[PDB]
Amino acid sequence: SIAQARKLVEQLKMEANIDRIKVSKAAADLMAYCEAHAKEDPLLTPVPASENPFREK
Amino acid sequence: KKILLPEPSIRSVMQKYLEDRGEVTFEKIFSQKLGYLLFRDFCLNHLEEARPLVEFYEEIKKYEKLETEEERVARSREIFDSYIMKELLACSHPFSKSATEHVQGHLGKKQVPPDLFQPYIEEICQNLRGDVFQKFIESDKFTRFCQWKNVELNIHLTMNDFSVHRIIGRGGFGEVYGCRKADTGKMYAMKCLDKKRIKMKQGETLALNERIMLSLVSTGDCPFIVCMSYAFHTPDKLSFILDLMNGGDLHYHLSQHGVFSEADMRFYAAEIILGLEHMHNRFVVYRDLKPANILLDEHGHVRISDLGLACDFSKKKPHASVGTHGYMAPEVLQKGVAYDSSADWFSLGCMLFKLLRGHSPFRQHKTKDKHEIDRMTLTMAVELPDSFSPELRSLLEGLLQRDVNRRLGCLGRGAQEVKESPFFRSLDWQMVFLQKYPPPLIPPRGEVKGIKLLDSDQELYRNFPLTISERWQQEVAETVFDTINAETDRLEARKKAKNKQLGHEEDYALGKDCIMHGYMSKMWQRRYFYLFPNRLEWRGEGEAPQSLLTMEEIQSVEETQIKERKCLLLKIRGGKQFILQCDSDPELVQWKKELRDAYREAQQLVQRVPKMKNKP
Amino acid sequence: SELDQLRQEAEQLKNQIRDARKACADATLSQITNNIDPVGRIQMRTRRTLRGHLAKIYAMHWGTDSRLLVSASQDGKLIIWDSYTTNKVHAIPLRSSWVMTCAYAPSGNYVACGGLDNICSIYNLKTREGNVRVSRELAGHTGYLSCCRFLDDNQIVTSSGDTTCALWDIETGQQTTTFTGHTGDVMSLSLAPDTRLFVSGACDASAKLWDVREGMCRQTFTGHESDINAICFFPNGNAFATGSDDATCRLFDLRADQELMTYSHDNIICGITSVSFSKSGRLLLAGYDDFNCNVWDALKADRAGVLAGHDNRVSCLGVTDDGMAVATGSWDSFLKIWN
Ligand SMILES: O=c1c2cc(-c3cn[nH]c3)ccc2ncn1Cc1ccccc1
Repeated sequence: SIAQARKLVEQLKMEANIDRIKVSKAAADLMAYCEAHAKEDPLLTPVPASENPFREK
Repeated sequence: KKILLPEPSIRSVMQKYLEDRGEVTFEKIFSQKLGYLLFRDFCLNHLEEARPLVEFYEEIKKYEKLETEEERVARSREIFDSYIMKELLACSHPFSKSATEHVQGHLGKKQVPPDLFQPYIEEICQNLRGDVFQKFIESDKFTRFCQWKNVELNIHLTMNDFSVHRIIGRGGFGEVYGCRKADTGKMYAMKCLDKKRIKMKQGETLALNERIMLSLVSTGDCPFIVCMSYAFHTPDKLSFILDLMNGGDLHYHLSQHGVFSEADMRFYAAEIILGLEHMHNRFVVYRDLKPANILLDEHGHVRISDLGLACDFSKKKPHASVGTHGYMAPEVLQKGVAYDSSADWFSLGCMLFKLLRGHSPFRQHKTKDKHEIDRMTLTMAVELPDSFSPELRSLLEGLLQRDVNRRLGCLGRGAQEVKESPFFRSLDWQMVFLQKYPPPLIPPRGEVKGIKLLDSDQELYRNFPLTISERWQQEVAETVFDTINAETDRLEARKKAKNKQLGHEEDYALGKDCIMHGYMSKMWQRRYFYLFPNRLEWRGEGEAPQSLLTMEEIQSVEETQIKERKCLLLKIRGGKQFILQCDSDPELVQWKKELRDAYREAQQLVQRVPKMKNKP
Repeated sequence: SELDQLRQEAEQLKNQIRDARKACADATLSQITNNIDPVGRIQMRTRRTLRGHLAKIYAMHWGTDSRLLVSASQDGKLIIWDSYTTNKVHAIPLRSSWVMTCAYAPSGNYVACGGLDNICSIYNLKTREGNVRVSRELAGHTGYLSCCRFLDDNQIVTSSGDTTCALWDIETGQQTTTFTGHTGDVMSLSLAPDTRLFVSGACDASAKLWDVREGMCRQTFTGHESDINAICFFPNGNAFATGSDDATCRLFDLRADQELMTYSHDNIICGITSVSFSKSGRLLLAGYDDFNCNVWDALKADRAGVLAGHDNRVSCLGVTDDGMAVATGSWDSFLKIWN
């Protein structure tokens, strides 16, 4: 009844008490990751049939 | 024309069919002749924790059938100091002290009634019901039982199933024939009525009543009644399959042999009495007891024939005036008169009198009126010609009373009172039942359209087809049962060894959640189906199922008619439809049930599942 | 009362959490990525068609070798394929016909699955002597098993319709940790790269970040207006995507503790059933109930391409670890390898 209600606020306090970074920071890190691995993505840049296991290997 | 048992896979369908009707119990299977035969087979050959119990049970059954006390005195001792005895009382489950004390009590005092070891019987069953019976259900003997039960529950007789021979009697509606059933070879009598002349003379009231009375009577294997085994009909014929009696009736033999003596009459009367006690115990009145309805067999023994005019007084007493004149009791003849089995004890006296004199005791001087005998039955009291004996009179005096309150067999004990008459003092009724007495007369061998049927009249004979389970199983047991099992056994081992070579060897219906499986035909193509909680898979021979039908894909399951054959019609979502055809009626019933339960349950379930159900 | 402020106090933290998140919303992912070139039109072709399942396909999961993949179907079977040859390595009839999910152990030694039977079954592939049989039946959930993922050969995480998730010790066969918090059926879950965290998506329209060891909920993400059917981690593990019945995918960043972007189009009205990133995380592939698989620009939120090769719902998909191909499972009983 109230033991669960007591349970809820304790959870919210644990979720409220966290360090948050700026979205500008987090968004840049994501973009930086994509750029640093764009060359390793076969779905992004279609690879030669020689290196494609589903075409000619 | 030979009997072909369905493959053991029929168990999957049959077991669910029987359990639905609660037919899968120890008592219900044990009570059946084929059921018992297969059960004893399993117990005597594939389970020794019950072998000695079955051996002892059969020894008691042999003992029960011994006639003379001379035999039972010796056998009772042999059975007691038998060492099947101290093989049971010297092992897992011995007989109770209270049971043994009763047996050795009667056995010691030198009285050996046929029901001597009855206390042992019940304790044996109390030991067979349960764990032992559960092991039987799991055995392949119950599987074979399902194979036989499938054949029985799928009996559809036609004139092609019988080899009809010479005529052996005629009636107002049809004829009687000597025939031989094709699959077993059992000699039967085929009473073929004709709906044309039936509807004409207003006879379906009798044709139906005879079929119902035969049902109430054709149980117990009574040696003194022409009992029915099967009942079926063609487009124009009503057919009863009855006991074969190719010896003519008594009215024929009476007029050709002359009047019978008291000794010759005592024979027929004795057998006729047992035939009456049979019906009366099953609350059935014959009402039409006359010399013409008494058939003789090849050996001269007799049976009561034509139950067309019989009645049931189990819950509702009869009243109307029915029967042949001169043989009708005052009670019945009196209408509005609740009159029961007391009407046959009167007809017996009238009939026996005609065997002695040559006519009814109320039809004097060739009179041909029909108020006729009704005057003398109610008013006058028939008074013997003193040619009879003091005992013969003492019988007919009691049988031909007008008072049911003072008539022989109507003052509490029924037939037991008639058997007790001084006229039958010389007879052993046990040996009368066994037909041990010599018949007085042994029959010489080899002698003795502008109407339309509407469908509504054909709807009177809707539930006419019937099959006495006791009769059919008995017929099978005493003919083809053992040999058919032998062939079927090796034919199944043959398929198994072949599947060994080919390599599988592993059942598709095991280790899963399969609900049921078996053969069906789609559209025709015959495939093996597997019913799961969410789909219906099927396959041909030579590979596991490549096709199926999801339960969610099924809309309805309706029974439809095609070529006079019942089929299951499956309506599928895409406006399509799927039609199935079962090999037997039991399979049609179970598949329609299991399929309806399956798709309704599945669709009910899928709707509650986010990932499974259909979204906008 | 004493339930007086415990509901008011609870509301205030929700305001503060929302306030703390707004304080971090200094810019958008869309604004940050306006300088990088678009991925252009993404176009793939079917390299393989896996035929075998007799009914609907509900789930699939790639092996770590980017060659073997397992799939669960309505026909009550698990099939382990060789995507290169399309040959079947294993066909595993299940004890229950109501399977909804399946998983492939990173070692390749085991595959797991479950459904309406409310249990997660572990299957040993490299066997005792030759065959393939049930090695463990994880019982505990009071609801159906919606998803499961191997941490290793003796640890697996599961989500259920019983509202909860759970960490299992396969050897002992009991639940090491229970993750309670959701208020609706948990539909999917995804393991972080470090396998020290994992996110879940339930029918309460919320995703939760869990600590595997401490067994606690660390962060809660909302925004969706309906059931979350699928969820997946971004390659670096600092973010994850979600698929909902609201016809929208969404990107959530952990360190920012909020949503970064929404992937949708006015033409797309059907629900998402599965989500997955390309190797670089630049592409967000999602399966839809309109028989299609839309490819989204994860950074710019544009629809780059569309995989249209099924005649029924795309119920699942997955990108290989080497990023060489995408597999799509459908209600048409077919799996296709796109490239
Ligand atoms: O039932 C019989 C009958 C039975 C047998 C018989 C029984 N078993 N074997 C042979 C023999 C002669 C018969 N003659 C006449 N009826 C009455 C009847 C006949 C037909 C239609 C209606 C009533």
